[PDB]
Parts: sequence; C-alpha cells; structure tokens
Amino acid sequence: RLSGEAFDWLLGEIESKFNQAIAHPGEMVGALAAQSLGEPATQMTKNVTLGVPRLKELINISKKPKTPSLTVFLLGQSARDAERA
Amino acid sequence: SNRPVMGIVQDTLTAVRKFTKRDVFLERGEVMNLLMFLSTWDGKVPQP
Amino acid sequence: TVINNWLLIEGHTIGIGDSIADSKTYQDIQNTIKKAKQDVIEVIEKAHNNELEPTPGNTLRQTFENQVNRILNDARDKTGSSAQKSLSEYNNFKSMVVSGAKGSKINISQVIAVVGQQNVEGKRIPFGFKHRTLPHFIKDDYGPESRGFVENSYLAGLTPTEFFFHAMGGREGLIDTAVKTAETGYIQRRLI
Amino acid sequence: AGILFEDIFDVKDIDPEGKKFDRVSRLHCESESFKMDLILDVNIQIYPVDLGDKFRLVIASTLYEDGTLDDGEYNPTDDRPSRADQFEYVMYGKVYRIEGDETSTEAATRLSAYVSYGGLLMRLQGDANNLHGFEVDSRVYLLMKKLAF
Amino acid sequence: MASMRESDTGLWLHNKLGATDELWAPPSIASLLTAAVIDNIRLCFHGLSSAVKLKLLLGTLHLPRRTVDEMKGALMEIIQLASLDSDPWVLMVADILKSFPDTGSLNLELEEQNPNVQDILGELREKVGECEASAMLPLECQYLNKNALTTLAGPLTPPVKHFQLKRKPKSATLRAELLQKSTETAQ
Amino acid sequence: TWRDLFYKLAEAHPDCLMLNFTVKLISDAGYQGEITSVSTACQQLEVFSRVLRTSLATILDGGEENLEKNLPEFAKMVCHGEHTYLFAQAMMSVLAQEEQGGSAVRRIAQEVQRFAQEKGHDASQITLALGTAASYPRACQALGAMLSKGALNPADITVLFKMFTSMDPPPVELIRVPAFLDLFMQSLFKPGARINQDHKHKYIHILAYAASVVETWKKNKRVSINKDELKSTSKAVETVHNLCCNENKGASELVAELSTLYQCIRFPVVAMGVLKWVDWTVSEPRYFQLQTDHTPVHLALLDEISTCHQLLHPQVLQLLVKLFETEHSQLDVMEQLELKKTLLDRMVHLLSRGYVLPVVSYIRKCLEKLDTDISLIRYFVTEVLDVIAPPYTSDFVQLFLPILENDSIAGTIKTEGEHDPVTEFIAHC
Amino acid sequence: QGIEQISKVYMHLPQTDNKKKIIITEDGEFKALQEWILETDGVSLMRVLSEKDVDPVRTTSNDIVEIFTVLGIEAVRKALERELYHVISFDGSYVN
Repeated sequence: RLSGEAFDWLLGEIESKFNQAIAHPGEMVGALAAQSLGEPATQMTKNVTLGVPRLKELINISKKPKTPSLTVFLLGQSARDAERA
Repeated sequence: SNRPVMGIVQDTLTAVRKFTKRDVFLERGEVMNLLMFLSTWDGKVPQP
Repeated sequence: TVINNWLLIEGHTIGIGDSIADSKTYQDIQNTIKKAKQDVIEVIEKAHNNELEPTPGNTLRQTFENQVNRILNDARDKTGSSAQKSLSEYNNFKSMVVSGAKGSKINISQVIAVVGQQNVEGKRIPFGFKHRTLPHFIKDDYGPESRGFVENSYLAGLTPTEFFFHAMGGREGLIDTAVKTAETGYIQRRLI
Repeated sequence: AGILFEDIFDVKDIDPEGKKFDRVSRLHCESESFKMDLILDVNIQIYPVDLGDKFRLVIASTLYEDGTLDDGEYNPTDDRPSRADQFEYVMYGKVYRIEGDETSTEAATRLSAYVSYGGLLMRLQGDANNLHGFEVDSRVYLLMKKLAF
Repeated sequence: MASMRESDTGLWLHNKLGATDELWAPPSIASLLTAAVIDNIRLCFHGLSSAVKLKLLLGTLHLPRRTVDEMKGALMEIIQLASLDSDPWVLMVADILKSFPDTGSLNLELEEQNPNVQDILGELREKVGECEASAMLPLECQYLNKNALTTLAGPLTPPVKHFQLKRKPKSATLRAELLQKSTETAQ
Repeated sequence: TWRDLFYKLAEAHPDCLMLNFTVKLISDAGYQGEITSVSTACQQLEVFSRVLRTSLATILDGGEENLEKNLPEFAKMVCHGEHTYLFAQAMMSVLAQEEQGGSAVRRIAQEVQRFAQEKGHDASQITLALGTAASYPRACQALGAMLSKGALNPADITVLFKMFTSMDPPPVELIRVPAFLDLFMQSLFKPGARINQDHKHKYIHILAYAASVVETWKKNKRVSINKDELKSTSKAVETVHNLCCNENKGASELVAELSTLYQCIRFPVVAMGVLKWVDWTVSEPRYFQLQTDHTPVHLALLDEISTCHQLLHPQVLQLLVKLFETEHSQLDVMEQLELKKTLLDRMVHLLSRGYVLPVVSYIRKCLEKLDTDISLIRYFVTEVLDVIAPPYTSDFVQLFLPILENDSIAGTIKTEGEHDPVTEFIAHC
Repeated sequence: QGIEQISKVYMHLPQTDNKKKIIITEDGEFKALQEWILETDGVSLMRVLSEKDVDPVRTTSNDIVEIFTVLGIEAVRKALERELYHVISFDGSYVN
C-alpha cells in the first residue's frame, strides 16, 4: 500500500545500499578466505570420517583417501522395487 | 559469516531476559536512577 | 550500563535449592531407571537364548549393542525431560539456560536427573581386563552398570565404579583438546 | 471529548492458559450493549479483580476534557482537570494492529484492534461501526473503573 | 437520538424492519431500541405494518435487563398501546410480554377466543392421551438416569420383541476375551 | 414450465398488472400451489396453524418412524418466520405443562428450537423466559449468557454452582436444555479442548447435578430432591473425563482399567460421553493407523454401551453407520475388510438386543447400494440367522425376505447343509 | 561376478531430502520423492557409471582424484566445493 513519496524514497535507499555493498579494490580477500576457512576448523571433530582429517584429505589432495565411496542412483523403475535393485 | 561477532553476554544477558518480562514494574525513583546511566538520553521522561 | 545497575535491585544467584526435585519427580526418575534396567536384562536374556534376530546390515553383537544403547538413551532422555518439567519458575538454572547465557538443558538433566552413559571412542567401556571392565565385576557381563552407565546424578554423588568410568570418559576430552590445537594451526598456516 | 470508546464489561473469565506471570493476569471480558469481547492484561497486584466483576471501560485519546493534545511526557505537576480523577485504573499505550474480516471486494464488518500498554497487550474485537477512532500508531488511554452497582 | 416525529418514526421503523424476506428479527434490535423511538411509537404504531409490529415485539425481548430496568415505563406503555390494535397477533404478544418488565419471564394464557389455539391444544392433548407410552423422549433423556426418567415420563417402555436368541452374541465373547486380556496384561 | 416462467416474470417486475392478473388466474385454475407458499404461511395465521395441526397429528400417528419424515418440512415452515416460531413454542410449552405425557411434547418443542438454531437464528433467552426462570434471575442470566455465546465461562459456572449448592436450587429441567448439556459434553469430552483445572470439579459437579439428580414435582411445585447419584456419579464422571482428556496415554492403559471403566460406563450420560469421545477420536483419518486391533476395544465399549441402555441404540446405530460408510484410501484393503467384518459383528449385536428395524433397513440399503462387499453381507446374514431363533414376527419376516431375495445372498449363503439358514428361514414362511 | 575395488554395497532409502529425488509436478509443486540408492566402499566411477540401468547424471564419487580424472577440471572444482561445504556445514556452522 505504499505511496509515491514512499516508493521514491525506497528506490533511493535501495540504490544507496547496493552501491555501498560493492567490494573495495585493494582488499586482501585471499587472507580473508584463508582465515574464514581456518577459524571454524578449531571447533568440529557408514563411516565417512568427517572433520579435521577430512579437511586434511581435501586440502592435501591424496591419491588414496581413508574411506572412499560412491553414491549410486538407480535410473529406471529399479529405483523403486528393492527386488530389482 | 555476515553476522555480528559481539553480543550481550553473562549477567547482562540474564538480567535483560529477566528485565523485559511482562510483569517488571519500576517506580519513579528507580526509573530516574536507571535513566541517569543512558548516555544517549534526550532528557525527557516517558509517560508511565 | 542500564542492565548492570538494575541487576543491583533485582539480583541473581544459584545454589543447592536450585538443584533439588520435589521428591515426587525422584520417584518417577527411579521408576524410569528401574524399567531401563529391566529392559536391558530382558534383551540380554533373549540374546543368550539365541532369540535375537540380527538387525539388517549388523552383526549379532552390533545389533545387541544397538538395542542396549537405544534403551539407555531413551531412559536418559525421559529422565531429563521429567527433570525439566519439574523445575519451577524461580529456579536459577532454568533462568540462565532459557536466556542462553550459560549452560544447556543437558547440564540441568545431568545435575538433577542422571549423569548418563560414558563412552570411549564412541563405544561403551571396553573390557580392559580379561572379559570384564573392573575386578569388582564378573566375567562376560554386558549389563548397564558394568559397562559405564552412570545411574546417579551429580547432586546425588557417584559410586566408585561410576566415578572411575566418568574419569575415563573425561580423559578423552583432554586428549582431543591437546591434539586439535596442534592440527588446526598448521592447517590455517598452510592455507594462508 | 476524544472518547474513542465507552462501554460496560464483566469479567467472564480469568487467565485460562494458567498463571504465566505473578503480577499480571489475562482478563477475558464480554460487553453488554455492543456485544464486544475484550482480552486485557492488568497489574493484578495493585488493582485486584475477581470473576463476575463489572467495570466501565473508557478508551480516550486524551486525558483532558477540553480536548487538547498532549506531548506524551510525564509531567506530574499538572493542574488541568483530568478524566483520571473519576477512574481507578489508567494505562497509556499505543495501538499497533487492526485486523478485520476484509475481503478483496467488500469492506469489513467485524474488526479487532490491538493496543500495547508498555508491554501489557489488549485486544478489542467487535463490529466495524464502533472501532472508528482506532488508527494504527496512535497513543490512547484505558481509564477503567470497577462498578459495584 | 432525537424525538423524530410520528410519521417519520414509522418510516424509520419500516426502513429498519421492512425486509419482508427477513422474517426474523435482526440482532441489531439490541441497539435499535431506544427511549425516543419507543416513545414516538405511541402514535405511529397505527402507521406500522403488521410485520413491523410483529418484528418489533420479537425484538423487544432481545434486550439486557439493565436496559429493561431503566426502560420499565416506556416498555410497559408500548406493550399497552400495542395491545389496542386490529391485529390479534399484537394483542396476544402484548399480553404475553406484559410479564417481562415485572418478572423477566413470559405469561402463558390460552383458550381465549382463539379457535386455532383451542383446537390445536385439544387435539394434541387427546392425541398424547391416546399414546402416553408412545412418547418420544426429549434429547436430555439420553443423559438422564432411571429415576429421573421415571419421574419425568415414567418407566422405560420396551420395544417390540421380535424373537428369542438361542446363541449368545459376539459382544459377550469380545467382552470376556478383552477382560481376560486386561487381566493378563495388568498382571 | 410456463407456470414457473410466469412466477419468475411476476417476481421480476412489480409494476406490471398482467403478472398479478396471471397469478390470480393460475390460482383460479387450481394451480395456486405453484405460487410461493413457503414464506406465505408465515404471513397467514389460520392456514399455518391448521397445517401445523395436521403435521403434528401425522407426527404422532407414526411415532418416531414418521416424525423423522414429517419433521423437516414442518420445522422449515414453522421456523421460517420468527413470530410463528414463538407462537409454536408458546403453545407447545403450554402443552408440556401437564406432567402426564409431556415428554413427547417437550421433545417436539426442543426439535423446533434446535431447527431454529440450525439456521443461525437464536431465541434461547425467549425460551428461558417462557419457562420458570423468573424466580431465579441469576440462573436465568447465566444460562442466557452461555447459550447466547455458545460457550461455557468459568464465572457463570461458579455462579450456578453457588446457586445450586445453596439450599434453594432451581428447577433442574431448565438446565437440561439439549444445547446446554451438549456444551458440557463438548467441553468435558472433546480431545484437544482445554478447560480450567481450578474449575474442573465445579464443572463436573454441575453436570452431575444436572443429569443424575432427581426432583419430585407436583402442580408445578417442588416436593423432594433425590441425591443418591451425586458422589459416585461425580467420581465416575471425573474418572472418565480424566481418561478422555489425558489422551497421550495409549489405549492399552485404557483397557488396563477395565473394571472401573465398565463400572462407570453404566451411567447413561457418561455412556454418551464416551460414545462421542470415541466418535471424535476415531473420526480422525489417522486414528485407524494408530488402532492396531482387528477387533478394537472401542467397538467393545460400544457393545457395552448398547447392552447397558436401549436409549443409545439409535445413537449406536448412527455411529456404526458413520463408521461403516467411511471408506478409507490410506489403509490396506485387508485392514478395511477386518474393520468392516468387526463392524458387521457390532451391527449383529445391535440387531440382537431388540434394535432391529432401522438396522435391518440400513443393512438392506447397504446391500442394494453396492457399498458393501458380497462376503460382508454373507457373513452378516449367516451369523444373524445363526444367533437368532424362531418364531419371527411379521414385521421382521417382511423386512428380511427381500434381503434374502437379493442374488448376492441366494447364491452364497444357500449351501448344502442339513440346517441351512436361508432355507430354514424360507421354510418358516 | 561384479567389479573389483568394491568391498561391499549398501542398499539404502534416503531419509533427508538432500538425496531424495526432486521433480516439479504438473501443477508446479516440488513433491520430494524417495527412491533406492546405493553406497559402495571403493572407487571405480567408470565401470560403475557405464552399468546398465544406473543413472549417469547424479552418480557422484566422493573421491577428488577419481572425479578429476573421469570428468575434467570444472567437475572436480564443483565436487571440491560440495565436499568442503559438507565438511564445514556438517555441525551446523555456516561459512560464506
């Protein structure tokens, strides 16, 4: 139920806030990403081995992980009747 | 994570939960004593 | 500034009186624990008569442990819920938990209702001795109190065996704290 | 006069869900003439009420019989005549919501106005022809007095 | 609220109560009945239609007793003046409602030069006397007990007994089986 | 067709004289019945009164079996106008003044009142003013307020408790309005509805005094009051209400207290309370999934209800009809068949206890309606003729012969045996 | 019978809606469906993907090197994204 003056003010505010939201040249986003990844790492921990060991496996690309696995989705009607799966 | 890192904690949090209940009533003396601590107060006492 | 000065008028504390049930919730908790013990005894009896159908994808020992853990967790959750229902509006644990300032409902449950079941490496207490966990027990006992289920509450005090099992469960936290610091810093160093 | 609403109610019920708070009670009330229903919080510690009690409710937009407006600031040392002299219980709140049975085509017939008295809420519900002075974001008073009859 | 004049009062009454489709008195009669309108009816009642008088009489009862107490004289006066019209309907309703301002209840007098009333009363009384036993109990009787029903209408009357049963129904078998199950599970 | 067209034309334009002319000529030709008369009888005094007389006489001719048919149209014409409603109530209540034979009169008056209420039209206060409410203004106020709102408020409940507990109780019949007792039952028995715990005992006491207490009256004057069923009745109602509103307990715990349950179910009001409580619980589409017995205890409670009282047999039949007619698509057909067989057992039990004719008619309607499996009616009729014994009345034989006339029974129940139910029944005729 | 490196296979019905099949209906809702899925314990991703009546679209492999070698560089980038998101948002913590 907005009025014309309210709508004009709303458009001005939206444009101002969006222009404020742009990134700033010179920001060291690499260090920000590194810290935003590392800081949460200090509070977490069939088998999937989640947590810091999984982070090490992903970071250090290891030709053999601890628990490799595949999730397979059945294509035809076999996805419905376990007998034909 | 686009969220605050500083929040109200400890006794301040507990007492602000207790403070804003529906049945917290203050006489004028305590209201003046509390308003003495607002740095941004405009000097007008609200209607009770 | 405002709240810390209204608190001088209101005040806030915690004490023994804030960790007491009404002597009618105690009976409910005792009945729940008795029923849990009866259920685990029944499962053990049905196990030793080979009347236990293995759970899909689980061995016989695995499914036995699964039913045992399910019963014990049900007992702990029910006793904790009863303890929460028992608390008054003037209790201090409840006031400090509902505001999120400190603690959580599990802490209230462990202080009032029951400490719960101890674990190491995600499993019950292992047979450190030959086919038993302590010299005070008997060979090949898989009952609740012989594998680390702390029946009492922090208020009511722990019996010797439960105290030792609690110490075992506690040591794991210290070890994890020791290793997590050593790993996370290196990870972040390599990232940066 | 600035008298938005005035009618007689009786306490047909007390807080049904239970005593949530020590010093506050939830009153369910029904009117007599307009056949209104009311949901109110009162400071039960200083203005005790009982089941079956009757009171005169006078929701006024101002406390001055002449009809002038007020800044809304506490000025206890005031001399002008006030409606509060003939009433026992007075609140001062701010209506925050006005519901109704509105459709996409025709107007509403049964309205519902909610006003919050510094935390103590109140819902006034009835027919559209009475709740005309209620407009959102406006300060009002309560001015209720028990009727011993 | 003004003493709007006689013919104008009749026009207002026939505007608020003139809906012939709405044969029921509106709930608005709680606020529509005031001192001025009732007082002005003392002369414009002749200008009201029979339906208007009937609906006004029906709506007179839908008032709070505080209003009735503070409008004793006006209500009795309007009843008396409505008891002097050509319509027998308004006469009877005024006589029935004369008791409302005094006791809050309604008078019950009948058998007075009303052929339909007398004939209906007589035929229904004799018909009930034919089949006192064959009386359909009110809806409250299914809650009442044996003594209450006996005091109200007398002893329970059995229906027609079609035949006899040589084999017990499955209801008793289920009752005994569930009693055994409850005894076993409880103990 | 042209008569209806002429009616529409006449209603369309009031200004044309031809339309009134044609209406008058239609009346002259003998087709004035086509002219509207549903709202005309309200404006007519004598014609409406005489048609009311004939309708009520026909109602009393056939008892309930013809009242159920003559009641809709009669109630429509009576309650279409409020003035006719009020005069009908006044005359009918004056008829009810006599203490002998007044039960049917009060029932018909209550039927008119409830039909008027169904249209959203309220006259409860006038109904109270018609009776003896004058001597008790406070009770009149409380009943009027509750029946106007349609809800129970604790304040007026407490006022009535104070009045009735005092040494001068009012006529108990005034608080026995079907709507008012229905309000008590709904508030005290409906799952999901909450009532104050501090007034629960007062509600129970008021209901018990309303139902079980018996008062002696002569010439509209009180004589004595029976209070035999006041303490035990209140205790039974309290226990049953505790069972009803403490729903989180499983049905097994309900069965575990079967001695007390069956002891307390013998009260007819409590029997209706558990009847409707079970009705509302099983009315949930997902309740059947939670009901894990091929012969559930709920139908056993219904059997006990039917055994205890015959007044509830119409209500038991109605609930059984609702249960059987409800076709479920979220259950396996195997459990549907089990439930239908158990419901057939319940219908057999109801037919056994003397409530036969409506049950027989409903069973025949289901057999002819194809909404019931052939094997279901096979089992029903076979077990009925198994448990029942000759001689059979002319009414039962007449109503049961077309049931065996259907081929679904003639080709199934007729089997080669020395005691064949269909063959023996046919030979009995 | 079978292929090597696959020690064991679990037939599993998903409970969370993440692995559940999602198809927009005719009228426009989402209407999550539940279908059988399998979890191996080794990595082939090539013989497995080429099997008859096995969906070649949604069959991920949880192994970074295998995903890279089978499906390129952008696929391994997306897989790394999803793996990191899972290992981070497992405990409820959220990272931009």
